[PDB]
Amino acid sequence: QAGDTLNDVIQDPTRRNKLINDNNLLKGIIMGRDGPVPSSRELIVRPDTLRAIINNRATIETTTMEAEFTETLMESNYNSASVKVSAPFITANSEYSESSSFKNTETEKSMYTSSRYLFPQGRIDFTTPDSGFDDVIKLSPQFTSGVQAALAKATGTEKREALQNLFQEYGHVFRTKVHIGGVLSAHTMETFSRSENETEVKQDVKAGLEGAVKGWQGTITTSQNRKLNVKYIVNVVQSEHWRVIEVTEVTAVADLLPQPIRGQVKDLLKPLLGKWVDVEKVPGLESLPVSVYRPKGAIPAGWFWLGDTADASKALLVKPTLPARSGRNPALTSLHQGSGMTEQPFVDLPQYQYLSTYFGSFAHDTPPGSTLRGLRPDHVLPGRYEMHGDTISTAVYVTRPVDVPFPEDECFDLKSLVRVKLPGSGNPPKPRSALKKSMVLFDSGE
Amino acid sequence: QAGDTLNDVIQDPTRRNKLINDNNLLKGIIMGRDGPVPSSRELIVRPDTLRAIINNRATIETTTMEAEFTETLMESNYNSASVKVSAPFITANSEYSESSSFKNTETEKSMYTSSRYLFPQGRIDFTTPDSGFDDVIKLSPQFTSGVQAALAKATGTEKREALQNLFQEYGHVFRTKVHIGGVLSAHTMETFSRSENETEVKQDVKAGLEGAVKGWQGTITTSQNRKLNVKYIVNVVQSEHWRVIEVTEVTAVADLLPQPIRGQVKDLLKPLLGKWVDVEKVPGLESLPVSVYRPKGAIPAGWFWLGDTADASKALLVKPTLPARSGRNPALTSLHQGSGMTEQPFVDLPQYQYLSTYFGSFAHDTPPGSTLRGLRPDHVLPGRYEMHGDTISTAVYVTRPVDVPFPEDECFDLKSLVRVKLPGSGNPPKPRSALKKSMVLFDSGE
Amino acid sequence: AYAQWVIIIIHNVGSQDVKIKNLKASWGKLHADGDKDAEVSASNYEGKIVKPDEKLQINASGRSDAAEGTTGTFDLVDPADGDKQVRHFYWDSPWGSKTNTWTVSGSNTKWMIEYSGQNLDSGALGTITVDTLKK
Amino acid sequence: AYAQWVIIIIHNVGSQDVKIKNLKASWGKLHADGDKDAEVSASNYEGKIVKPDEKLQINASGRSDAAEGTTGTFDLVDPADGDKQVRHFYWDSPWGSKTNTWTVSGSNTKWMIEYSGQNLDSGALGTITVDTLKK
Amino acid sequence: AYAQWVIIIIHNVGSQDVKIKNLKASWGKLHADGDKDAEVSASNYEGKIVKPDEKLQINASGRSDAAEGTTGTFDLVDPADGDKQVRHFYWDSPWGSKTNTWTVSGSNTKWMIEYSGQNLDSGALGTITVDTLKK
Amino acid sequence: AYAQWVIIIIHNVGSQDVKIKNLKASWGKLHADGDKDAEVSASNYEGKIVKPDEKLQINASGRSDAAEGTTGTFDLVDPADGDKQVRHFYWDSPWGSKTNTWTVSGSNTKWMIEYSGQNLDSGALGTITVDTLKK
Ligand SMILES: CCCCCCCC/C=C/CCCCCCCC(=O)N[C@@H](COP(=O)(O)OCC[N+](C)(C)C)[C@H](O)/C=C/CCCCCCCCCCCCC
Ligand SMILES: CCCCCCCC/C=C\CCCCCCCC(=O)N[C@@H](COP(=O)(O)OCC[N+](C)(C)C)[C@H](O)/C=C/CCCCCCCCCCCCC
Ligand SMILES: CCCCCCCC/C=C\CCCCCCCC(=O)N[C@@H](COP(=O)(O)OCC[N+](C)(C)C)[C@H](O)/C=C/CCCCCCCCCCCCC
Ligand SMILES: CCCCCCCC/C=C\CCCCCCCC(=O)N[C@@H](COP(=O)(O)OCC[N+](C)(C)C)[C@H](O)/C=C/CCCCCCCCCCCCC
Ligand SMILES: CCCCCCCC/C=C\CCCCCCCC(=O)N[C@@H](COP(=O)(O)OCC[N+](C)(C)C)[C@H](O)/C=C/CCCCCCCCCCCCC
Ligand SMILES: CCCCCCCC/C=C\CCCCCCCC(=O)N[C@@H](COP(=O)(O)OCC[N+](C)(C)C)[C@H](O)/C=C/CCCCCCCCCCCCC
Ligand SMILES: CCCCCCCC/C=C\CCCCCCCC(=O)N[C@@H](COP(=O)(O)OCC[N+](C)(C)C)[C@H](O)/C=C/CCCCCCCCCCCCC
Ligand SMILES: CCCCCCCC/C=C\CCCCCCCC(=O)N[C@@H](COP(=O)(O)OCC[N+](C)(C)C)[C@H](O)/C=C/CCCCCCCCCCCCC
Ligand SMILES: CCCCCCCC/C=C\CCCCCCCC(=O)N[C@@H](COP(=O)(O)OCC[N+](C)(C)C)[C@H](O)/C=C/CCCCCCCCCCCCC
Ligand SMILES: CCCCCCCC/C=C\CCCCCCCC(=O)N[C@@H](COP(=O)(O)OCC[N+](C)(C)C)[C@H](O)/C=C/CCCCCCCCCCCCC
Ligand SMILES: CCCCCCCC/C=C\CCCCCCCC(=O)N[C@@H](COP(=O)(O)OCC[N+](C)(C)C)[C@H](O)/C=C/CCCCCCCCCCCCC
Ligand SMILES: CC(C)CCC[C@@H](C)[C@H]1CC[C@H]2[C@@H]3CC=C4C[C@@H](O)CC[C@]4(C)[C@H]3CC[C@]12C
Ligand SMILES: CC(C)CCC[C@@H](C)[C@H]1CC[C@H]2[C@@H]3CC=C4C[C@@H](O)CC[C@]4(C)[C@H]3CC[C@]12C
Repeated sequence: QAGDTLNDVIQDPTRRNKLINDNNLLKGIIMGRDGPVPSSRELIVRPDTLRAIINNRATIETTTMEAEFTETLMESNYNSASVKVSAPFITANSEYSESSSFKNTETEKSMYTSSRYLFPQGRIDFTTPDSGFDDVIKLSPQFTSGVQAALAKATGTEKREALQNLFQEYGHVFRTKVHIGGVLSAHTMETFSRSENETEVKQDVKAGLEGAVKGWQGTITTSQNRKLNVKYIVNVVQSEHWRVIEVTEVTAVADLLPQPIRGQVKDLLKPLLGKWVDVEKVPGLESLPVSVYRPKGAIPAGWFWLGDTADASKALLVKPTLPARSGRNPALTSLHQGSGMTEQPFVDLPQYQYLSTYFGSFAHDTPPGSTLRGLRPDHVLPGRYEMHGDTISTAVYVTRPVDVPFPEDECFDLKSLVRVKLPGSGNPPKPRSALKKSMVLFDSGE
Repeated sequence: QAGDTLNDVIQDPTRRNKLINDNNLLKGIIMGRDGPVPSSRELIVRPDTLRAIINNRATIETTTMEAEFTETLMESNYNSASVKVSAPFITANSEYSESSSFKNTETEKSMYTSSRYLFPQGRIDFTTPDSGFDDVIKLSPQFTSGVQAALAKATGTEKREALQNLFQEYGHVFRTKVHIGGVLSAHTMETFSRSENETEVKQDVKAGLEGAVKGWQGTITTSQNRKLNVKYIVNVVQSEHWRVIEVTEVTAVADLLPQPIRGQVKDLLKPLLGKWVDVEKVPGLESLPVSVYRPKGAIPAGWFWLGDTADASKALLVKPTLPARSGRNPALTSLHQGSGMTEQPFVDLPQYQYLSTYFGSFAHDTPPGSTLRGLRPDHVLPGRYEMHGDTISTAVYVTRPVDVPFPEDECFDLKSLVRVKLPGSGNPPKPRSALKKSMVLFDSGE
Repeated sequence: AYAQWVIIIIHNVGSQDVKIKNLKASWGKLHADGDKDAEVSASNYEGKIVKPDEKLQINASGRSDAAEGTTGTFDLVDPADGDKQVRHFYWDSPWGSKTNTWTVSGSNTKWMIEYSGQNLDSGALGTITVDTLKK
Repeated sequence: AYAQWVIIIIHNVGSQDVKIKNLKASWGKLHADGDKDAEVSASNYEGKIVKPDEKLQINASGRSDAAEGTTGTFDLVDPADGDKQVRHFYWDSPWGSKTNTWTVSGSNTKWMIEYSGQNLDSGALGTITVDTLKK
Repeated sequence: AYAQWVIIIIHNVGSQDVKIKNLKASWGKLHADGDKDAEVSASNYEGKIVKPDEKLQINASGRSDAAEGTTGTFDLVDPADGDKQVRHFYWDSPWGSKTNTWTVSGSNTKWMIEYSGQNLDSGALGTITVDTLKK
Repeated sequence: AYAQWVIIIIHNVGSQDVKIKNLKASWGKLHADGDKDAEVSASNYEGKIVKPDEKLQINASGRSDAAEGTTGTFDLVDPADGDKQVRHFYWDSPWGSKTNTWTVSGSNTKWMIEYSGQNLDSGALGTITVDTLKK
């Protein structure tokens, strides 16, 4: 039993099954409030064999991430692609607080760094249906039956509630590539001004953290006299003790379903229903360089509008799809009048955002301010300003979407209007956001 | 044995049963005066198996809580959701007293911090009936028979007494997700002015407590020179010595019952019976910017009102549901005349609160003073002030509920009146509380 | 002289009426608010009822370019029990001495009277605020 | 001269702290309650927090026999808003000029300050009660 | 003297109109923006309305060569409720004194007023910006 | 002389920071807000960063009875772009001359700077508000 590699474990049914069970390889991850914890219900049928490769090179690997709610994902040793795939679920299910140490203002930047001292034994691969090979992983009949039952409900709201329960029980993503072995991880976060040389800061933090893990102290001082708080994780102790040390790929659970059902599940998971309506020019505001338009007529009951826009053609109305419940982050937030010396609104729930400044006096008790709503942080992506006007007291920004090549990150071109200089004092932070196109479901009979 | 995981324990019936028994996994948690102690009577039927996941990452975690009576819950390693679910019972059954080290004034804020050094082995999950899966937990026939006997009593008071005894015996919540392994815990509390940067204080306390547990001294000095008192708990010593180290989810025991019985049990547990009555304008007080209204006519025998209100339509009368008994916190408290240089009333019992200042001379021996009452600290939530009047000498506050998206936290909009500047000196602290909607039962034939 | 002055504010912090009686300035003159030239007779205040939660101001001062201070007295009286004395106040802000006098004599257990702001060392007698409350 | 004197009673009627700052007696001297001889230093009040419902008394007066009057300044600032200024107070009871002066300046809008009791015609400036509240 | 000058900038940061009434310069003159030689009558500012987000500038100064500062008053008034008074502004930059006065009096909670930029130490009263917000 | 004074209020209404540099009062003295006696050092502002939406006051005035005006320079520079010069400001309120002066120079095309409130005819230089915004 000396010099056993992953091949010996896999070839032996007892040892192979012990590896599968002890590592929860048949279970998905539930990106919940507590982080990426595996589900307790098996998602796939037990394979007859595992595909694996052997790698025994021990080193220190450092990784950096700049997404906001990916602290726990980094703590689990998710590479860049896995964190990218898992970010929507963590962001949607995360717990928000205005006292978050992470900062991503226009002038300050924040980043998580993680150093892993690895003792690898190999990598294990799972074949997803989209790959097109013959040894695909088959979903357990229980999960398929649950999906069928969820989609068979009478009302769209019931379908969505059933799907939400199913994905909270079975998990949101499935780990398709995993690294077996032992690891010692050290994680930290750093905030710095954008003016500083980013490469120098990254190198300094990496050197400090790698020295910390290599010499394995809650506080580490780098060569630049940066005090970093370091969180340590031990996953090392004989094949009986090998554990998953790194995740190289995760596939969304919804992506494992067949295409006709995958489309329906994806559509029903969209937080908001959208609609295009006509607009009317706001009276007054003749000083401003551009016209301001708002939804025309009464807002249909149950729907909401997002803000003032410079578009003279149409406006987007959105309606939540999931009823509000305790322990669940609403898709939209209501706004309240500011404390004093400002007519602008403030988001009721922390970390939320709204797209445009209010061109008037905001009063949540009466329309059209009653139906103005913010957005959950996972719904929006930073935009780019276009300034109109030639004076500080009259210039206004139009928030155009940032062009991207992949449709996955496309945003609505609502042309939200922001005011360059808000009179008074104590105004809310200026919005610089655009709404994701993937978060809105159109043309539904609902 | 070496290399055994939770899977090996669960596979063997003897080891699985030993794990279930030694951890009291079939028993509810009574949130009594002594804290969250498990019940001595089995609540659910013994399962034939357990759903479990394996996790062996040892690390130091930290949590913070702002609620007042959640010290013991924090000491038991309850996460935020579990503490939120369990807080009503603890508070209701807690032992109130002045000189409480906790401070939650409008100037200073107090919080609990806990650092757990965890050496986990996995997590065990139970299926609640609300989940809808096929492996739901089944309540023991004795508990169901007890509930049926309680609900079959002749009078509402007897039913409520029987339910109170039953829930004191069988517990108030059931742990649905529990982590197994070993844990070294260090807990402390800190009070600080609201002006101070909350994030910095939290970070300093976390660093100090994490250092204390990692180096494992009854007192700790942080970077900011804060002196902290730390309580240490040891739960670490072989699969025979594994114990519950963290509670990730709890479900109220009442929620486990079938819906037709669950509704009746939930309704019968409401402390107060409510009623709406006509109001009358208080004579005099023409100087005040707004009119003051009090319940019109004689209060019905056995009913009480909560204070003066600015609402000109109706007033809320309340009546206790459970008779006063030793060792049980009453729902309402009498008020007594102040010591000197004030006509305002003071709560007889330590930590109760009333909603409005008395506009007149309070005499507890004559009406309507004799029928004015305060509320148990679990009955109320902080409100918000709307200011009326132009001068300090005559300005008043109207207390409005803080709008929330979840109906569970809705509070009555009684428009309680609070005098901005109370003449004289040695007046009681100003109330800024609103009554919870969930604590009052309406339209009952009682 | 106008350098000798006193302001007496009666502030009813309770919920029962209190009356002012026998107001009399043996030396000096009662005058208007912020106006030492506008003399006012004691009849403007004698017999008045302060009423709860409002203040009544009595302004006294010495005769102008006089070498005379201001000395006076009045009784706070309870009308609810046949006009019984609450307290008897006496103030003296002399021109030819340093020690001002502010005496609150009498006894009535049903009333509580606090007062503050007086200065007895030297100069004027200050702005004395008197909080009255029936218990 | 002790004949020129002032008392300032800051009363935090509100529910949040208010801090004194930059207290400075340019003329005369501060002193303890009821004793003009017991001089005190401005540091005894500088930076003090007046907790809600608390009262803080500042007594100032001229010298023991000098021809000086008294004059001073201070500021009320909000500790919870980065020590943003609430108000700036100036007091002056001159020995030579008859007219006194009590000036309150500033523009903080989330605070309400009400001062009363000053005398401006002649003699000592008197006792001034300053009720402060934060909306 | 042209040395004594003041500029009042009424800035309506709210969404509702405000009005200027009873503008009267007791001393000095009202002049054009930056041209003290161009006199302007008070009629050009009496009754004017400052629509939301507008700025209105009132320039006052003393006579060219005269020991005469500039003093004046006006009222900010709410036209939405029958020209109810909002505030009463009084300014005084005197030639013969080193202290300048800028007082905002009146009270009504429906409006928030925030003024800044004044100078009360010496010289001209300076430029004063007054933000008004109907809230 | 104290009659010559100026108050420069830097107001960063944009997003990126703006830094002050080379602040220097060739004549006169700086001082604290509302107090011309409390002299302050240029180091209290040198290299200071005006965060977005924040305001920073710089007060200058001539020396007490000096016959000197107040003159000075400073520069606004962009920290995010290697401290490139945004603008260079020169202020001058002479004592022996009637015409003041306030000149802003620079050719940075990614910043908008707007100043207002200065008085140039006679007397003090007044209060000058500068609004800065990075495009
Ligand atoms: C032909 C014969 C001529 C000579 C005879 C002398 C005549 C003088 C009369 C006798 C009164 C003497 C009062 C002394 C009080 C001492 C206490 C005090 O006034 N001391 C300081 C500080 O007092 P402070 O207020 O700070 O309190 C702290 C002190 N304390 C004691 C209270 C603890 C305070 O500033 C100083 C005040 C100035 C008072 C001086 C007035 C005398 C003027 C001399 C004139 C000489 C002209 C001669 C021409 C021929
Ligand atoms: C040729 C013959 C000359 C000798 C005969 C004269 C003898 C004088 C005797 C006695 C007078 C004094 C009475 C007491 C004052 C009572 C009024 C008051 O004490 N006055 C205060 C302030 O009074 P007030 O402020 O209240 O006035 C109201 C305010 N208002 C603004 C409205 C007016 C003010 O400080 C007080 C100043 C008095 C200081 C006393 C100095 C004695 C004068 C010796 C003159 C000798 C001349 C000799 C030349 C040859
Ligand atoms: C070579 C010649 C040199 C000598 C010339 C000097 C002339 C004096 C100049 C002018 C002093 C100004 C006096 C005070 C004004 C009266 C105001 C007043 O104080 N009068 C009553 C107050 O009455 P009251 O206060 O109630 O109301 C008042 C009414 N008002 C409506 C205004 C309020 C109060 O009792 C009466 C006080 C007694 C009067 C004192 C007089 C002393 C003057 C002796 C001069 C002796 C010269 C002879 C030497 C040889
Ligand atoms: C060529 C002609 C000859 C002239 C001869 C000179 C005669 C002088 C005039 C006659 C005396 C006048 C006093 C009686 C005043 C009546 C008012 C009163 O009576 N004044 C009391 C009351 O004031 P009080 O403070 O006590 O009030 C508190 C009330 N209380 C009840 C409690 C006591 C107060 O004290 C005491 C005041 C004393 C001030 C007198 C100062 C004058 C000095 C003279 C200098 C001489 C120079 C000579 C030049 C030729
Ligand atoms: C021929 C020669 C003539 C020229 C002589 C030179 C003198 C010039 C005038 C005198 C100085 C000028 C006063 C300034 C200081 C007063 C400070 C003060 O205002 N003094 C108060 C008291 O102050 P205070 O109450 O605070 O002390 C109390 C402290 N204590 C603890 C004890 C209570 C007290 O009332 C006020 C008294 C009035 C003082 C004026 C007296 C005039 C004198 C006329 C007689 C002249 C001699 C005649 C010879 C023939
Ligand atoms: C052979 C003899 C030759 C010599 C005779 C005379 C020599 C005089 C010497 C000494 C100078 C005296 C100044 C001392 C300043 C004190 C500090 C101060 O400065 N005292 C201020 C307080 O001012 P104030 O109290 O009002 O307020 C404070 C300021 N504030 C800004 C806050 C308002 C206030 O003005 C000052 C008033 C004092 C005036 C008294 C005048 C009567 C006494 C001279 C009569 C002489 C007759 C002689 C006949 C033979
Ligand atoms: C025997 C012959 C005696 C003749 C008697 C003369 C005595 C003078 C007395 C009366 C004071 C006059 C106050 C009037 C204030 C004018 C307004 C103002 O305070 N003026 C300011 C600035 O005013 P401003 O800035 O507005 O002007 C600019 C306007 N412009 C549009 C043109 C720009 C300017 O600095 C201030 C100057 C200070 C005043 C100068 C005093 C001259 C002294 C001469 C002494 C001669 C002794 C001879 C002995 C042999
Ligand atoms: C052979 C010689 C013959 C010639 C001699 C004739 C003397 C002149 C007579 C009469 C002067 C009367 C002034 C007329 C203007 C009054 C307007 C006003 O009233 N001027 C106030 C305004 O000042 P302020 O700005 O503060 O008021 C506004 C603010 N307020 C709050 C108060 C409303 C301010 O005090 C006043 C200051 C006046 C300046 C001082 C001038 C000195 C006069 C001595 C000249 C000496 C020459 C020498 C020759 C040998
Ligand atoms: C035979 C030999 C005779 C030689 C004659 C020598 C005369 C030299 C000539 C004159 C130049 C000297 C003035 C320089 C002013 C510079 C300081 C300043 O301009 N001073 C202001 C600013 O004062 P500031 O307010 O700023 O001070 C701070 C205020 N604080 C309260 C805090 C102290 C203050 O206001 C007001 C100033 C106005 C002053 C008027 C002009 C002076 C009058 C000369 C009278 C001469 C008569 C001649 C008789 C023989
Ligand atoms: C025989 C008759 C003789 C008559 C005597 C005449 C004496 C003059 C009287 C009184 C002047 C009053 C000045 C007070 C200044 C205050 C401090 C100050 O002005 N100092 C500096 C700036 O200092 P800073 O700006 O920092 O402020 C200070 C900060 N502090 C905290 C302390 C307030 C500032 O330049 C100084 C300027 C100088 C101006 C005065 C020049 C006097 C010329 C006289 C020449 C007489 C020659 C003939 C003699 C026989
Ligand atoms: C027999 C005995 C006679 C004795 C006579 C001796 C007189 C003393 C000589 C001369 C002193 C000169 C002071 C030095 C400058 C002060 C510092 C400064 O520097 N003063 C500039 C500041 O000007 P500014 O404030 O505008 O600078 C800011 C802008 N800048 C860009 C220029 C920097 C400003 O110009 C200059 C103004 C000139 C001052 C006028 C007052 C002089 C009074 C003459 C009295 C004559 C009486 C004759 C009796 C017979
Ligand atoms: C030899 C004798 C006759 C010469 C007399 C010269 C007199 C008339 C001169 C000297 C100083 C001059 C003053 C100097 C300054 C000013 C300030 C100005 O704003 C108005 C004129 C005024 C007030 C002047 C008036 C005339 C004046 C007083
Ligand atoms: C006869 C000989 C000595 C000439 C006398 C000239 C006198 C009368 C002159 C010289 C300076 C002049 C003053 C100069 C400036 C002013 C300021 C003005 O606002 C009012 C007039 C006033 C106050 C003048 C009044 C007359 C005045 C005092």
